[PDB]
Amino acid sequence: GKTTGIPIHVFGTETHMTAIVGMALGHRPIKSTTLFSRHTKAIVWGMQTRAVQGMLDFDYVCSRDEPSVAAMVYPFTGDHKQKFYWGHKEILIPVFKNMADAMRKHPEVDVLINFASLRSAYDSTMET
Amino acid sequence: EIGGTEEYKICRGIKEGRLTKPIVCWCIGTCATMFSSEVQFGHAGACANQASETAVAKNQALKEAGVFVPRSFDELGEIIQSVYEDLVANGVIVPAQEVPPPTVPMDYSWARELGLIRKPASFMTSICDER
Amino acid sequence: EIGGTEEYKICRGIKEGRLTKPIVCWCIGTCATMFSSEVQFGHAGACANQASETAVAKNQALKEAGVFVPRSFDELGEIIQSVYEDLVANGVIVPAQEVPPPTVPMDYSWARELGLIRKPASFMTSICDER
Amino acid sequence: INNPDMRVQILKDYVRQHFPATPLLDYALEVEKITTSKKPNLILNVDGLIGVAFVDMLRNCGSFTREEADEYIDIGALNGIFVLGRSMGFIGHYLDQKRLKQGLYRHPWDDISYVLPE
Repeated sequence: GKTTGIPIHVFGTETHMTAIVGMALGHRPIKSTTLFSRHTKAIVWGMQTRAVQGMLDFDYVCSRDEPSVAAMVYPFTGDHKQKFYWGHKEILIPVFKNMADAMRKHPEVDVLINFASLRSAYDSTMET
Repeated sequence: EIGGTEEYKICRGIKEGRLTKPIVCWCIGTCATMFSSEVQFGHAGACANQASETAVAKNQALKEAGVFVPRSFDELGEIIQSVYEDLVANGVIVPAQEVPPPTVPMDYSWARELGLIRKPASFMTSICDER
Repeated sequence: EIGGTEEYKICRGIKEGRLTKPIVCWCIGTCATMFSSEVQFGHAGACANQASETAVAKNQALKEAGVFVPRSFDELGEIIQSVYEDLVANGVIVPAQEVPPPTVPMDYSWARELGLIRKPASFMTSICDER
Repeated sequence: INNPDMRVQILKDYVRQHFPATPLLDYALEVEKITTSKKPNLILNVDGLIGVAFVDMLRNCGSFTREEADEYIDIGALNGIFVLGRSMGFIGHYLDQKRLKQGLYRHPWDDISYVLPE
């Protein structure tokens, strides 16, 4: 806005979503009942390391005893461990090639978060 | 939201006495009424086929059913606060004293982006730039 | 400080009228007077050979010369403020309006030490620790 | 000088106790005496300790002529010691990374200063 000369009025989360509409038209000045617990363990289907870290940080500030992501399922890589953060502590989360093993190794899991594409989402959910 | 009749199951539930807790509801897609032709919105099931499937119709029905419906989305915060304040007043809710949460360190990436920190480059090149 | 006669050149300068600006002075080493034997302090030239080279003697001479000398080091802040306040009052000094200075980022090293930031390790070893 | 390198201690103590003569080590320790009286961390390090002790070994173990001892140092028998020795650590790391199933490394761009011409 500064560099071009074009008048740009920029607002954040502190401004109401539909506040700019008012400004622009010159009207205003410029089954199961409980699904999750503090114990819930989940399997993430897909290589979504950013999402998993997102969860783990929420879990930490929630003062959860353990991380909510138990393991990840990604069919293109072999089985391995992924580095993560539990506060300032680095921790490892297992990644499995086959869902069968993830389920077997992690019986505590009752939730699956599926990040499969619209294509591979039917078959994977069916498999789960 | 506009499209579908799922919102009406709530009216049914209130009338049947299954739903007793205060419900605040607003259905988006009120603009659709003003368009001369059928407009397919962002979501897949955001298409009104019947007259009952419109946001306007749904909002009217819910308001009549006893649901707390605001004038527009702009008044949603207001009506939620209104309901909440009445529930505190009636002792339905007792707000708990706020406890500060565990502290997580800032991600380096972010810190560097907001220019709060400075870290020197260990390397130096001058032949090729792939970035 | 105790040892030397350098401080006396100031008394001379005031008497001669060369030095006109207010001078506040305190000579450290007053304790030395109370010791039964000669004590060589931290500095090389912190040794009183003559009676004139003592902190006590120097402080007396300076005070007589018109220098603003405190009772002990503890009163140094007090006498400095006293002099300053009189200079503001007499319009000798006109304090300039304070301007905020340019901002420098925190060094990464420091930030990490006070645990304000977190940066993930790219490497992982388990065989040897030289740290 | 008051906080020693343990590797130096281990070796220094073996060498002192078993070598018949350690003239070059003695010389080096005298140099250490001088340097540590400038800055206390100017100690005889493990590379210096192995270097001079090895010379003392070749010269005074009685299996080599001076000429032979001198030739071996020159043709870099000492480089052989380090290379052979460190090869164990290096193989150790290789195996470690493989076992740790560690992925491909790419150095981060924020650690590189690109000072190309215009």
